[PDB]
Parts: sequence; structure tokens; C-alpha cells
Amino acid sequence: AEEDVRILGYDPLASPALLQVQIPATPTSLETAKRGRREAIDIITGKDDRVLVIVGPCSIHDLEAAQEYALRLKKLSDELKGDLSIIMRAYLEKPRVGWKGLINDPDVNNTFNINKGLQSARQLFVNLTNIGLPIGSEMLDTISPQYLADLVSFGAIGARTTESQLHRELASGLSFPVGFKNGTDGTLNVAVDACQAAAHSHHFMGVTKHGVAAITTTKGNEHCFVILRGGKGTNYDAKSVAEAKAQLPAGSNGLMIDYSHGNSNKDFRNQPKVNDVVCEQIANGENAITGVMIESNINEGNQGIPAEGKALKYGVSITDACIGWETTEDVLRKLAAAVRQRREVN
Amino acid sequence: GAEEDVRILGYDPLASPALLQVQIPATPTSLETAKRGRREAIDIITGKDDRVLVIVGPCSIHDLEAAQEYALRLKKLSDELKGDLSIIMRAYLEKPRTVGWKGLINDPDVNNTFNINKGLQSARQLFVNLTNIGLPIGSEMLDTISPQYLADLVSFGAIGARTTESQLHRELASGLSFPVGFKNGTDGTLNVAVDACQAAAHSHHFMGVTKHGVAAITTTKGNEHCFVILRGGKKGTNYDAKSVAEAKAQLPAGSNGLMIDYSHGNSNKDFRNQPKVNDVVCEQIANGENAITGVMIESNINEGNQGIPAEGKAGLKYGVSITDACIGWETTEDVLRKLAAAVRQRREVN
Ligand SMILES: N[C@@H](Cc1ccc(O)cc1)C(=O)O
Ligand SMILES: N[C@@H](Cc1ccc(O)cc1)C(=O)O
Ligand SMILES: [Mn+2]
Ligand SMILES: [Mn+2]
Repeated sequence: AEEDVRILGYDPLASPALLQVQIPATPTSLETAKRGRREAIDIITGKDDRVLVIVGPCSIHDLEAAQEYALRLKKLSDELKGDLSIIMRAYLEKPRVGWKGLINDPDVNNTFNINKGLQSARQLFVNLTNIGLPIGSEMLDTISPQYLADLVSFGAIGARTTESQLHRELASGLSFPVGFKNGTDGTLNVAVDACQAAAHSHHFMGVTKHGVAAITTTKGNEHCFVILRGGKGTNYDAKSVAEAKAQLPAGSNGLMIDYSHGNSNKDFRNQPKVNDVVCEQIANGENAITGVMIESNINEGNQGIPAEGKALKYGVSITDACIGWETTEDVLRKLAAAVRQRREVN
Repeated sequence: GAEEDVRILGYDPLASPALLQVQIPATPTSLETAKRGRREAIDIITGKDDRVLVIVGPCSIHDLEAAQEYALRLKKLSDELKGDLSIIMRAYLEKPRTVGWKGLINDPDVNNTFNINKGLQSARQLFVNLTNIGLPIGSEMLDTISPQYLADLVSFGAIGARTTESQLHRELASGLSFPVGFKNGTDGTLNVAVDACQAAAHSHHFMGVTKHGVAAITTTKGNEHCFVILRGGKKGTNYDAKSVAEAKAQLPAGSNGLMIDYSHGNSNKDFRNQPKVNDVVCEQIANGENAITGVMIESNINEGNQGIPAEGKAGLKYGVSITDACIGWETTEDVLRKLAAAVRQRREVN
């Protein structure tokens, strides 16, 4: 009998329940999460005319820098809350080459420690939600969300998994809105199909809170939407948006636009130009644009990890390039103005 | 309180991999055959062997008895063509949906109900039944849990077009005990499949399950037996001399040989195109194309496909797919004899 010839070992994993006791959610974390969800729901279904904003770092390698970022984001959020509902990006990895993410390599020293990773991720998420800021993250697989789901207001399925049956089944049992990205080829038919699929009940192999594989029956998720993110070209302009709307069946949730990634084509400086174009549409009465996504840090750009380890410029991304804090301020103020102007066209 | 499991109707218990592997024991012939298909696929894709690897059989197995019959014929044809073709039966369990049968694992009674436990039983009993006659099998690797129930029996695993980009499926592949084919993207380009073969070569840590059914961090070695499967897509069919040359142009140093799926995007919404694909491919091969080391074919006892009727399972035509349309046995046997001949020609040219 020949099995496990390419398995080096099975390493012990703390169960979700074990981590949920060890790093407990505060009342404020839990309330913050549920509020982010309600607000998101009202925006994507058209009941609120504010725009949903998912903004923050490409990924979080540094919990302390992330806390200092979050505080600025939260104060900005208090001021702009008439117009914008703000959820911080609390993403753990970048689509894989270079740094393997906070779950895999939380000490940013190219080793593995998935257990300490899940602890860091959970501690992060609690730290952020506890100051009253809702968070969003990528839904990576069927296991890790069980460690974190109590804290999350928004879940994303990346371009690379929108087609994946398992991620569509998973999205169908999650306790929050899920955005599906358009395919890496730059078409959205895959994200429309994901939304439809995810709206139905499925059965997938999940894990229970005690860390055992079990058959998991889902209810279906009515709060999935499509996220425009470019690809093979950019797709944030009015013609692209018109074609996107032409593909959504009646009763669709609103569209979200990502300013980064394929939309900014290899230059983070392009994010504010994406905002200008998206604001012009929203100002002019485009009610189908209900969300945006922005890769923002304290300081702009990105950096490689140098011979010296985790010790690295503070508040600078080690995955995708971000716009810096002051650009983010300008960018978000200008969006809120668009929002108010759309109100008056309406 | 916490707001979790709003959209979870429940959690049902699963027999563990090890429980199932005791309850449906593999025979010494099942285990030898699985090791043998592996060795042979390995030799072909890495160029130690000039036969062609053929993954051939139904789109999906909904009927164990009809597959068993299919298999008896395929094994007799294979005994006869073994100088030229290494044959592995498609023993696939699902098809990519948005209506339709949910597969053998989800819905083993083919009646729009769900019994996952009975389903993994049917799958594993099916793989034992097939491999027990000395026929090796391949299947799609769907997630990180199901393979743990069946991996002892598998010679070939496939990652479909819709998951080739998925990090989790690349990671899985890096720890599987057998060769893995990654299909090119639904857009008809293969960069995503080359990237996946590269990634799967490496060591990864993924969240899998032990043999006793508990989630564990599963550390892998890397899988040096991954290859690319050409299956068409939105750019067009890719089984022609030109497409293969553009394929070859993108393979990195160290890459294993190419497989050509005659079906799916390459049949272009018509199963009767698979013999035509074969001729075009058989022609390249016979004139000296050594970069084509594999083919994939959707084949059943009888041709075509069918919906599931109101009457249910009892209303089904025997030996006819309920998922993608397949060529019939007669036409498969022809396709495979011309294929075997192309391989013979190729030997002469070299
Ligand atoms: N047992 C599988 C490897 C595997 C698959 C899935 C899993 O969760 C763990 C381990 C093999 O020999 O190929
Ligand atoms: N607990 C998740 C649902 C879930 C995710 C993953 C899983 O394996 C089981 C169940 C939620 O509230 O969204
Ligand atoms: Mn990013
Ligand atoms: Mn098929």
C-alpha cells in the first residue's frame, strides 16, 4: 500500500474552539463585526446610498503598524460616516515567489508556524475590531475561516479562486457578505456564476469547532457580489461598468470596484486616478457602484525583505504597493463628496 | 453573543479515512495496480518511455455496474495495446456545475438527495472494484479531504481548469503520491497551468486531515511529476501543431511532457469531434512529435449523454453519461487503435 510518499508529516493544529477561548472576542469586537455586516448588507442591496469601502494594507505583516493605521482609519471613518461605510482590509497573504503570509510565516523569517500564524491572525482581528473598526479578509480555504469568522464583516474570494467549486460552496455558508473577483483574464462571467452558485445550499467538507472534518450543509448566501479588478484590460471606466451591469441578472447586488491590482496596472500611483474616474460616475448618478477597494498603508510603496530579518521600513508593505496615508485621506474625502453629489442627482 | 453559523444548517459526521480503508479494504491486486499505473505514467511523462499515456473513460461514474462493464472491455483492449499505450481509466466522481447531478459523493443514489458517507463508500468501492481487475484509475482531486479516502488506489490525479489557479489545489498536488495534470485555463491559455506545475514542485504546508479525521497541518515534499493538459477554451482549440509549438515555447527547463484532452474545450460542444482531434494529434505523433506524451478521452459504453428524468434513476439509458457527452465504445476502440499505430510510427522516425 503506497500513501504519503510526499507528506513529510502531519503537524498538530489547535482547534478553532481552542483558539476562540484562548484569544476571546470582546463585546466591542463582536458588535463591531455584526454592524459592519448590517451596513454592508444595506449598501449592496441598495437600501443605503453610502458607498462601502474596503481599505487598508495589501497584507498585514506587522500587528503594531496595523494598529496605528487602524486608529487613523477609524478617526477618518467617524468624520466620513455620513457618506462612506468603512471596513479595513485585514488580509493575511497576497496571491503567491516571496513572503508567504501571516498564517504560514508570522515571524517574517521564511519559516513555517501555522499555529502561531492562526493566533497572530486572530489576535490581529480582535485587536482591530476591538477599537470599533470592522474588518475584511480573503476566504482562503474551508478551515481557516472557522478560526476567524466571528470577527469578520466582509469576505473576499480572489480572482484565482472565483471559479473554484469549493470556494463557491464555502461562500454559501459564511455569516457575511462575500465579494467575488472577476477572473484573472478580466472577464466577469465567472464572478456572476459564483454569485449565483453561492446563493444556493451546498454540502462541503468543513471542520467543526473541535477540529474534526464533517459534512457541512449550508443555507445559501444572498449577499454575494462582484468585484471589478482588471486583468487581461482595466475595467473601472463607464463603458466597462456598463458592460458589467449588462451581465448581472435582475435582483443582483451592487458592484464593487478595486482600485488596485489589475485596475492600477503595476503602479500603485494609479489608484487615485481610478478614484477620479469612479467618483465622476458616482457623482453623475451611477447607483450600481456601491463599493470600492483600496490598498492603503501608513507609507507608500512596497519593499523586499532584506538579509537582516523582520528588522524593514515601518508602515511599508512587503507584498503589493499601497498608496500612503495622506493620499488615502484625499482619495476618501473626494469619494465622500461624490457620494453626496450622487444624492442630489438622485 | 457571537454571530457565527447563520448559514450553516448543520454539521454531519463523517467516517474517517482509516475507518473507510478498513471497511472497504483494497485487495493486493488493487494496491499493485495503483503502484504500476503510477510507475508507468511517470516513465512516459518524463521521457523514459515512448508509449503514450491515455486517461480514458466516462465524464463521471454514476453507475458502478456500468463502469465495471466498461472497465472489463478497457482492460482487455489495454492488454492488447500495452506495447504502445499505457491506459488509465477515468474514474471521475463529479462534473463542474449549476443545475445537474451533484456527483457520486454528494448524491450516490442519483435522486437529488444528499448522503456524503454513502457517497465516499460508493467512490472507494468503485475504485477498488476497478483496480482489482488490474486496471489503473485517475480522478479529479477536488479538495484536501476526499483524496485522503481514496489515494491508495489512484494512479493519476487531475486538477480541472476551474481550479488550476487555486493555491490550495496547487498545495495539495505537491503532496499527492502520484502524477498530477493541471488543465489550462478556461480562457484557453496555459500560463496558469505552467505556474501550477512550478508551484506544486515545491514544499507547502496545507490544512488537510489525518487518517483519523482531524484537521492537521500537512507538510509536503513537492511533486516533480506534474504536467500540463491542453483542453481548449475561449482562445480556441489547442490540439494542433501550431498550438503545441506555442505550448512547447512556454515550458520551463525541467518540464514533463504534454497531454491533450480531446474533449471539453477541444471538442467544442460536440463529442463527435473527439475522433477528429485524435487524427490531428495522431498525425503530429507519427511524424515525430515527442512532446505529446499523453491524451485524455471522454468515453462510455454507449455515446452521447442524457438528462435525469422525473422517473428518476430507473429511467436512465444504460451506459450513457449524465454529465458531458462521450464517444461510444466502438469509436473509442477505433480511436485507440489508430493512436497505438501513431506511437508505432513515432518509434520508427526516432
Ligand atoms: N494520502 C495522500 C496525501 C494526502 C491527501 C490529502 C490530505 O489531506 C492529506 C494527505 C497521498 O498519499 O497522496
Ligand atoms: N463559521 C463560519 C462558517 C464555516 C466556515 C468554515 C467551515 O468549515 C465551517 C463553517 C461562519 O460563521 O461564517
Ligand atoms: Mn494586494
Ligand atoms: Mn467531462
